[PDB]
Amino acid sequence: MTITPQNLIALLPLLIVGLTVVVVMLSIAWRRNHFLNATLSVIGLNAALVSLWFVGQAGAMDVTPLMRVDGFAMLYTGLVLLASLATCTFAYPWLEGYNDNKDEFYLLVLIAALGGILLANANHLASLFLGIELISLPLFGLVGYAFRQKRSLEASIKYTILSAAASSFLLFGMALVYAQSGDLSFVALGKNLGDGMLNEPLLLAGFGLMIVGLGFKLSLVPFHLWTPDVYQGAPAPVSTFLATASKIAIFGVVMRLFLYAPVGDSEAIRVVLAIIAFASIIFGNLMALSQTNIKRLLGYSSISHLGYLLVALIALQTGEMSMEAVGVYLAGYLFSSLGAFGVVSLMSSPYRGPDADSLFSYRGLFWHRPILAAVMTVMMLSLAGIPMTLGFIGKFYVLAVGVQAHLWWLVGAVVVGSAIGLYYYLRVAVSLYLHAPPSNWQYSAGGIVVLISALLVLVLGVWPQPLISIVRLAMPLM
Amino acid sequence: GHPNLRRIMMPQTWKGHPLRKDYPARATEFSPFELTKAKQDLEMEALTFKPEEWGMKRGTNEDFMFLNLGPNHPSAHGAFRIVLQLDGEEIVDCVPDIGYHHRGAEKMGERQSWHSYIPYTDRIEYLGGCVNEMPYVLAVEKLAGITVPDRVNVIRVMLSELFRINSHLLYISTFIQDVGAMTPVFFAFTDRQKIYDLVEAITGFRMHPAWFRIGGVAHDLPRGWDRLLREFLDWMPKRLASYEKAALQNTILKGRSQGVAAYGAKEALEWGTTGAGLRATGIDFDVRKARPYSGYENF
Amino acid sequence: STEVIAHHWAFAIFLIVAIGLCCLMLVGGWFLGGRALRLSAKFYLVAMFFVIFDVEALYLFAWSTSIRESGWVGFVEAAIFIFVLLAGLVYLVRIGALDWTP
Amino acid sequence: MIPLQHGLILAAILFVLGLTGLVIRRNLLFMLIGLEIMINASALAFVVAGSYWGQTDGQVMYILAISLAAAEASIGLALLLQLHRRRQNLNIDSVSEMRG
Amino acid sequence: MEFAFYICGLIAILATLRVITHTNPVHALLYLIISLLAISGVFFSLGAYFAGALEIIVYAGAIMVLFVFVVMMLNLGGSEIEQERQWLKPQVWIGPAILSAIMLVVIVYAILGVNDQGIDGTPISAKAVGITLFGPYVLAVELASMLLLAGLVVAFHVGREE
Amino acid sequence: WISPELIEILLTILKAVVILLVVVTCGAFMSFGERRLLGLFQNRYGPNRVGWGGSLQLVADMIKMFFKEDWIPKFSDRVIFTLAPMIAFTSLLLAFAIVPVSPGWVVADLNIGILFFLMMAGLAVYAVLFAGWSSNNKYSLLGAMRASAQTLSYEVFLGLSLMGVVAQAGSFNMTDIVNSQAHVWNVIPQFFGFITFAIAGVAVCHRHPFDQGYHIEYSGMKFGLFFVGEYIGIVTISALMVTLFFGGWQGPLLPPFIWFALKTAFFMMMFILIRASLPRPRYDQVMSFGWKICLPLTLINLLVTAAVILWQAQ
Ligand SMILES: CCCCCCCCCCCCCCCCCC(=O)OC[C@H](COP(=O)(O)OCCN)OC(=O)CCCCCCCCCCCCCCCCC
Ligand SMILES: CCCCCCCCCCCCCCCCCC(=O)OC[C@H](COP(=O)(O)OCCN)OC(=O)CCCCCCCCCCCCCCCCC
Ligand SMILES: CCCCCCCCCCCCCCCCCC(=O)OC[C@H](COP(=O)(O)OCCN)OC(=O)CCCCCCCCCCCCCCCCC
Ligand SMILES: CCCCCCCCCCCCCCCCCCCC
Ligand SMILES: CCCCCCCCCCCCCCCCCCCC
Repeated sequence: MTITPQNLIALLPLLIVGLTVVVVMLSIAWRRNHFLNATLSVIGLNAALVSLWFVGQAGAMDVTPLMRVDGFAMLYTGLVLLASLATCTFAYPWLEGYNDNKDEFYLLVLIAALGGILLANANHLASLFLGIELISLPLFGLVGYAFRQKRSLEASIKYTILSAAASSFLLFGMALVYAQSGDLSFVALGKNLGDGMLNEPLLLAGFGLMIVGLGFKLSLVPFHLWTPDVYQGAPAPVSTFLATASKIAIFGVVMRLFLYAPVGDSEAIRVVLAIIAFASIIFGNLMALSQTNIKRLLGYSSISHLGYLLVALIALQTGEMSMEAVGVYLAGYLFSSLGAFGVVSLMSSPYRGPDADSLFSYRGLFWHRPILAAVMTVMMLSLAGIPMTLGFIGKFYVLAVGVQAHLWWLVGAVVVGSAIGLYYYLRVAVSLYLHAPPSNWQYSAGGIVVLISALLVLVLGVWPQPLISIVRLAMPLM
Repeated sequence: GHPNLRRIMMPQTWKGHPLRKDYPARATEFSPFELTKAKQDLEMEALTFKPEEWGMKRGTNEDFMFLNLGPNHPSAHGAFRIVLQLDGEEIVDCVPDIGYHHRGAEKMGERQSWHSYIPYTDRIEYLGGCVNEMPYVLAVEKLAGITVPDRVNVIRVMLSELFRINSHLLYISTFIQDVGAMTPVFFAFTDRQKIYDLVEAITGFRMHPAWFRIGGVAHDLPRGWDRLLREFLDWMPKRLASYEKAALQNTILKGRSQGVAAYGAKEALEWGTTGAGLRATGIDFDVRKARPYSGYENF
Repeated sequence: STEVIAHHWAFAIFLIVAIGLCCLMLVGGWFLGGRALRLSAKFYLVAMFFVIFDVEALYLFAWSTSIRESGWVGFVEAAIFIFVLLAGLVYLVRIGALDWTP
Repeated sequence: MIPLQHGLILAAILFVLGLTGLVIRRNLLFMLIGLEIMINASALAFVVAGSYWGQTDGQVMYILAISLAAAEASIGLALLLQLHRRRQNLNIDSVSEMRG
Repeated sequence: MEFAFYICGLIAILATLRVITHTNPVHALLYLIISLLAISGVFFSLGAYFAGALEIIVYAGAIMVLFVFVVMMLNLGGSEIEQERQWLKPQVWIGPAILSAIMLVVIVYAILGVNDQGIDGTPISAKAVGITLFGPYVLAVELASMLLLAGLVVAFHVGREE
Repeated sequence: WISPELIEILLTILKAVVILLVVVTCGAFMSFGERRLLGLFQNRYGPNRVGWGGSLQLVADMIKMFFKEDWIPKFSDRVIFTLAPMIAFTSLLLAFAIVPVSPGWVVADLNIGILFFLMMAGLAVYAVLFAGWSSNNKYSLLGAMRASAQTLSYEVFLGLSLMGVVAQAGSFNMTDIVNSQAHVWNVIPQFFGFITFAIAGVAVCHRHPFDQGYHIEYSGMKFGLFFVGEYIGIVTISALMVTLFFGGWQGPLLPPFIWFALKTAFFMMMFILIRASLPRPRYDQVMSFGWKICLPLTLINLLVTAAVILWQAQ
């Protein structure tokens, strides 16, 4: 299928971010300017975000034998672009203290955002694979951006080796799936089977291998051991991007794949995913009980929240609001992780050399940074499922989705994990107010971003109807 | 107060000082034992190299490597070593290891007569020949109180200029070959063969004529020297222009040669640099004009 | 077809005879006759640039054999491909990544 | 006349051999080599699957696979060179600074 | 046709097995290049001519060249590697080999239960691959160029000397 | 055993064997002819006493190099040291293996063609790499890093230089390439492709002016293998250039082999003229010319060729 002008105007964020990458590269080649390159990056990302409105005017259609644009793509493209914009905003004050070159950071962030947009628009195995690697390789660059520091280099090595292994697993799984089916389209993965032989062994094994790869990419047990080390070693804006944008894009393409593939209805895959979600919730909540580091604790938090997301994922073929629940939860989790990691980055900015520690020391943050401490405790209560927060609305959606499909083991897992998360989140939020013994508008912009995220979480926890209406308006193609 | 006063002509494991009067000039008996042990130090010289022996400091930071070019170079300028302190491809410190061509010419001058030393004066700069013979016989004639006639002066000037052209042609050819163009050296060695034909006709030899004498020259000019000189003078300029257009106006040779190892008048003055380099620094100092000799004022 | 199996036999004979001829001359050379620094990262950068531009070259290899069938749309797509490749090359040149002597 | 199952078995054998080399080898270089073997085996499986169905999809996915493999090999070798420059060894078990 | 496939598959299996159990990095890379040549022979026996051409042009002609470049740059003389023999002790390799063998039998059991009419081996030319590449796969080509650019930028940023 | 199929198979096998023998003797006699032509360029004679006109000098060299003492260094890897001349010979030999010398006279009518030439050159870089590593000498190691960096920096655009002829022919086959030159030879439209392929083929053959030592540790038959592989590679590049840019065997009056051999021998003579005339550029300008100039030239040439082809296709 060829590309029409309607297909071109439906391709607007991809083309805009790619043109931004080219323009930023030509600006770096002209003259190394940190402010100009960061401004070009954020202007390109904002241009993609506002060209999403023209894409919505263009309607929902299939643009490629690979891509499909609908409200699903709109919502996940918007989430990825917001995460990338926040990552650049947090990254500038951190990069102000960087002695080495700073302009490659925004190039990598733009390319990773392009991969996220491709994953949002993906309707093919090739597009899913290419979006996964287009997210992964800039994350290889960003995690080990401060390669002089031992922690960042170690996290980069671990992430690169494990993601190469998971990409090999995922590609072998796609190869087995393609050998079984014969077409790489999402809708055709199982159309050649009928009258009750959907559980073909080669198709199931291939889908299990891509389940292994994506469970690495979504920090799911037992492919979760990289998460605290990579989250801790990487720079804090990189931790922000890796927590929000990569997870959101990969879970969106997993949503689309499991919705469109007829083999997603098979019971063995659903039982395996139920076991994975149960173990992910329990392990990611239990392993953060005694963490004195905020980054590892937030990594185990990411593991538990992706377990809740997978719990909402299992009832996709039974319930009707499961993808709506996933959208609401992902918006709330985006805002929660954005606020938390933004406070972490603003405390960790500027970069004070590679030989000096990047220790958080969150105890008594209110007595010198009251607004950031208020934002941090608001996001800590939001991540716990405590009411008048958007995370509570997402948790309520997950609970209703689990109640509809009689997945009571997963619901009990959610309750127990919520109790353990309550313990450690409240420990952090109350350690903020104990007793322990900037000067530019980019830092003010980052503080404004985290304050706006906290106010958005509070307002959409008190009044969640506009977000629910927006997510319901993002209706994909049946 | 010398920074490093080591032996420069003899090896470091040499006993005695050769230019002293009590040192025997003639060769000692050869021993394969000395050669074999010296092969052992040649073997462990790369392993047991200490930069403090050569005056270098802070050797092996550990960002510097030591490079030895010699002892045998693939060129006609002789055999010698240079040890380089390197950061990647950048030279930071280097001292040349010389003395591999020491022949004891001064000590030989103390054991040859005033007449029998002239062939040894030939082999000081072996591309020079009569150019090397001239200052020795001039100084001996100063000792003897000899004022040579005019024909002797013009004959010596002729042979010195012929050998100067020979040496300059070989130098330009070797520089072009070192740049990378291996073609013009054949034609310029044919030109050197023309010069050698004239020199063979006059002095009876090619490279070391031994023809200048105290008070004159060994023979009169052979009958027919002007014919060979006229053919050589007609032959030279077209070949010179051909070599110029072939290599010395080439842009690759210019890029390889321009701006490489440049120094000014102060550096040439403080280091005793003479000849082409000193005049290239803008200082007009030639002995044939400032302190004229051998009747060079009449040319 | 007889021609195709004959051509396959001819190619197999060419490969076998060439390899065996070089092996035989190595054996003959071994048989006859009696007896008696730290490398910089610029090499890695050059080889990595070769690898990346060789993969983009393989994409252009795939495109070049089907230019007529792809039409002007394929020309436009390859134009954006080559423009991105040239932007990357200009980026590499302008930052001194391809300059050996600093 | 070649069965598809035999090509898939060959690809699986190469994949588990590369994974075994990735696990049992403490060197980072041999880990990268095993990763290269695994991604090449996945590309081989895609080529066999594409050639069984008579489609160019297998070769296109192989082209994407080797683009990723080349880029990943470049990335891992850059990280290996950084590790060898700043630590003078390639021990992957010794680089374990953060844990728990 | 099938003879070349089986012989090249056995050669690739043996070469990769010698790769994973070797101590010399250059010998391991040479056996890896031999396995790549054998896998390209497997590609050519299956009719995927472009796959084998890009296997020896790029995989055995660029990536392995980069690996040999890095190995000879490091001057790996087996310091604390050649003198350890750690992977050859059974207490180290019995576990992972048993695990990989178990996964191999699971994947083989999955493979043996699929419909298989065999591979006809009709040669799929590079012309059709280039038609599909710049036809239904335009965005794949452009974003793969983007991915190669990203890998180039990251490897330049990491592998600098300063 | 009398059957036309077996007769045709044996005839094609004999044709391939004849092509290979003519190629190896042409490479050796071209080393001798390089010596003779350097003598001709440098106003001298060269070897003209061993036999009639010096034609037996090659036999003397072969006998000496066969009966020299074969040497492998004591502290060196035997397999890699033995394997480097194998690659340096056979890689560019099988690069020749696709060249069509006449209608009905070809070794392999492959569907990949100059793609297979690219595979063979990418294999051929391993000869320099292996000779540098197996010598156990850091000087030869650094020289091999430099030589391999040069060959990579020019193989990065060798194939893209050939892509203009690929685009105009519309196929990877060499017979289709020489059939598409029935009216205008490819040197006229693909002139930039012609000069870039000339530079790339000169550079990947380790010849003047793109060379340098990693040859110092080899002697006897291994050095002779490297030498004859270099000259066989020059023959290979010359014949590929003839079949890609000058119509190959196509000519008005003479038989096709006469035209092909005349064009090939002219390009060998041009190789010797290039060696005799041009000086040695430095490393930085050589790599800068390889990367900054030739590769964008090949990209722009491919774009212009595509635009011209699609404009001419009504
Ligand atoms: C079958 C295949 C083979 C076919 C055989 C026939 C064709 C042979 C082709 C040989 C090509 C050789 C290419 C040599 C390129 C050298 C580039 C280089 O490094 O040039 C450096 C030099 C100086 O550059 P710069 O940086 O300015 O240095 C000044 C610093 N003070 O830069 C300069 O001096 C500027 C000029 C650079 C070189 C331009 C290209 C010249 C190519 C050689 C002449 C060819 C003429 C035609 C031959 C017949 C063709 C049919
Ligand atoms: C003999 C015992 C072992 C001796 C030592 C090892 C020697 C090398 C063994 C492997 C390579 C040769 C294998 C045998 C090939 C013989 C030719 C053949 O089978 O051709 C069939 C087919 C021809 O093409 P097609 O059109 O499919 O023909 C169908 C017939 N109507 O062919 C094809 O379609 C493709 C043919 C294969 C691809 C080309 C050749 C690849 C060679 C890879 C070598 C890898 C390195 C080996 C190293 C060994 C030593 C360590
Ligand atoms: C020191 C020795 C190391 C090992 C060297 C190699 C060992 C094996 C030697 C014996 C090989 C026997 C012959 C194999 C088959 C040859 C014919 C063939 O491959 O035919 C298949 C195909 C035909 O193509 P075509 O005619 O267009 O098809 C249309 C309809 N069939 O044509 C093709 O697919 C052509 C493409 C494949 C050609 C492969 C050629 C050899 C490749 C390996 C070179 C190794 C170089 C030395 C080592 C490098 C460093 C490791
Ligand atoms: C329930 C959702 C969240 C509502 C807001 C929770 C509080 C946010 C932070 C507001 C500022 C807190 C200031 C506390 C000061 C304590 C001083 C103690 C002195 C002994
Ligand atoms: C440098 C030239 C290399 C040539 C290699 C191939 C040699 C093959 C010999 C074929 C001979 C017959 C050619 C066809 C017959 C028509 C021409 C007859 C007179 C030559």
